[PDB]
Amino acid sequence: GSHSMRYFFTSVSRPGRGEPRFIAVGYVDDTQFVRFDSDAASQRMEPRAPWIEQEGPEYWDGETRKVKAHSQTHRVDLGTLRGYYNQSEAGSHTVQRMYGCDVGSDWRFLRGYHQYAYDGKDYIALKEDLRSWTAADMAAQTTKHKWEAAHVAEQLRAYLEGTCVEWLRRYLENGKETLQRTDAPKTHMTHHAVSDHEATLRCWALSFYPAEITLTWQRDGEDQTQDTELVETRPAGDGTFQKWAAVVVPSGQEQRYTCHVQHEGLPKPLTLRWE
Amino acid sequence: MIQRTPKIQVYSRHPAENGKSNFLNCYVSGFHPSDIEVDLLKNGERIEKVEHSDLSFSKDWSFYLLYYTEFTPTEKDEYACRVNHVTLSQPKIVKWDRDM
Amino acid sequence: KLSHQPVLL
Repeated sequence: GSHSMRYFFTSVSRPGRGEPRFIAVGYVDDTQFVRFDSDAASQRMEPRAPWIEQEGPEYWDGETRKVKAHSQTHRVDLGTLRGYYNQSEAGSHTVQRMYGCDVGSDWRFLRGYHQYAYDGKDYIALKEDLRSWTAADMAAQTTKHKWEAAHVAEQLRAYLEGTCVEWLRRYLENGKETLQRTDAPKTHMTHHAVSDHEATLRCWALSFYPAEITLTWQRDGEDQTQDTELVETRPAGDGTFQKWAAVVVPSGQEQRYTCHVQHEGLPKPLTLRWE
Repeated sequence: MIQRTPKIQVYSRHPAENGKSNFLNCYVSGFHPSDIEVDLLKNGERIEKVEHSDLSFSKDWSFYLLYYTEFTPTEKDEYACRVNHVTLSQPKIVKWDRDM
Repeated sequence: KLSHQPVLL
């Protein structure tokens, strides 16, 4: 299947409480493998997955230097955006950055990303062609004009199509036992009487990896969305994921309903029916 | 400034079985900004041995965190997740429902 | 691996 590597940076200003908080995490697919926290004691990039711990001191030194450089630039970015938006020094504000790359089942480059948000809304984002920018508003046009005149996108194209792909491949190989595994969901259905009139059917998918999954209800073989509820896919805490979907049905008609489970670890989609 | 209120799910790592050691999870997601207070409760009281994941966020920029603790469920003990965030006028408590 | 590119808003 396809894979991705992504880094997520969160920078939060703390007026009167010293330097801004800075947190960086790195993911391969749905597995976190590194973190950095400006408030932690070590002041180093740290491992968060077993397979990355085999990297030697030059790796950790290099990643620590780069993540501190990212932190220094975000410190200034907060002050820069406060000016663009004519905001006071009194309030707390949040800058987010995400970048990384997707590859196909042949592990060749598919898509690259490099984008920013300010206080929860888009600020600027590299477009899919890796040559141009989407400025979310008038303030972000300033950044876009600067980045265009400096050909910033061309240097990022090289990282997203080169280093990012190459090291995603290296991680996928070094972590093959866990990153290349496909844990199919374990499934079951529960039934609860809400009254003497209607019943809730709940279709469960447990201990699956990766997170991507589709649970759908059908009645008489036709897709059914009315009277259904679907929760967000959620982490089990052991590296796997969980999800459920429910439908409320008239009592005596449970046998008309089927839950359908699609996941990359299934050789064929599953169809569950009550009892 | 986009504010988004947390979605909250409370659940165990493995199917719950009375007397069997397990993990209690409180997953908070879809919220903005990132400052958030999350406690796990046993019969209304705050559990102290609670860990949480590193702050991360989704495609729409909203944050998510997993808080978790080891526990051994029984028949009569009640567990819950208490969450405070700037979008809430008061802390929100979500009880653990094993019977789902 | 992180990028080393200098990017400032």
